[PDB]
Amino acid sequence: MTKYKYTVEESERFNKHGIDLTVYGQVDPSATVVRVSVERGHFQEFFNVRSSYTYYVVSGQGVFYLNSEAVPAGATDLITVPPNTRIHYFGSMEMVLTVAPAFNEQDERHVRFISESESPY
Ligand SMILES: O=C(O)[C@H]1O[C@@H](n2ccc(=O)[nH]c2=O)[C@H](O)[C@@H]1O
Repeated sequence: MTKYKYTVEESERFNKHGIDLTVYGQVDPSATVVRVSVERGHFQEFFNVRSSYTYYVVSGQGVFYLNSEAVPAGATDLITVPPNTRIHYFGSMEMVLTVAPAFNEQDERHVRFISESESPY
């Protein structure tokens, strides 16, 4: 009766600001985990007033901008962003993203769009 396993086949998959998200549909107030695929960048800067965003880099290479500070990232790195921190990123990467507490779109705030030409990837 308890659902323990979530598949890609049953996930919601969509493009948001230049990334391809795989939202499995985990419901758990403590944290939600999703997959992020990015070819060139996340062409939008945002922050979340409540949740920390932790990106594990499965493969590829990129650069995060966290409150405008460049943070290079490569395969096997863990990028840990606290709440209320402006986030965008460029790169060609596959990532596993944890949002803790659970992701709630009402907690996220739009700062700006970013031109696709800004990404060096
Ligand atoms: O976190 C990110 O880099 C991007 O992915 C989005 N996201 C992240 C987790 C989640 O469960 N659902 C989402 O839609 C977030 O809004 C942002 O655009």
